[PDB]
Amino acid sequence: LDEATLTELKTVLKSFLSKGQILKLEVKVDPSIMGGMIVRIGEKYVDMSAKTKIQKLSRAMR
Amino acid sequence: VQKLFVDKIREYRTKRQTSGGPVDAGPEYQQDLDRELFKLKQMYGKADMNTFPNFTFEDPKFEAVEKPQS
Repeated sequence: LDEATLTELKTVLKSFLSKGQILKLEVKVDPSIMGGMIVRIGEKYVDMSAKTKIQKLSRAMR
Repeated sequence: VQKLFVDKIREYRTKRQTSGGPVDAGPEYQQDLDRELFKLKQMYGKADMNTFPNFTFEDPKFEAVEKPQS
């Protein structure tokens, strides 16, 4: 991605912790996630992706 | 994911444009719905659409008892 959408996520990910610290990060590209991003601050895992096609089993689940 | 909420309704409306049953059946849905239509009649029975019950019953014949008495 570009600079205007990454320097926010390198700063809005600092708004969570708030303990006098200097953050670090890794990036890995995966296309099987079709339309989102997953992130793991420690052991947190806020998932927003194309898993939400499998969550439409409830339409087929009576 | 309300952007996915609109995108599974809008490709449900496309399924509501139907002419003859299946859209991509081919030899698949034509054979399977005919294989299953036999099995609801195969071990069940041979039955028409509107034919009433047509039969006739005969009761037990009342024989007599011969009896010289006194």
